[PDB]
Amino acid sequence: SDRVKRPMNAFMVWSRGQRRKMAQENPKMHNSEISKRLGAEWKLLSETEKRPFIDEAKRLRALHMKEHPDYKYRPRRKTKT
Repeated sequence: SDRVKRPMNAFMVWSRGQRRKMAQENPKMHNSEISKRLGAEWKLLSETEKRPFIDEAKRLRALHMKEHPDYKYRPRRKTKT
């Protein structure tokens, strides 16, 4: 499994994050029905839920740093080969 995890604005974040957390916690929702739910829930979005869009994104970026950094071609030698 090498599917990458990039930071994005609220809409995508809630789509990916909710799909992840809900699919694991309530297994039988994990497909198009989730997609239908989230779209509907988005239209009825309450401002209190606005903030976790951004916070969930912060965790997604944390998932990104859990992977190897952008460490590039060593100058001559690298003590982390």
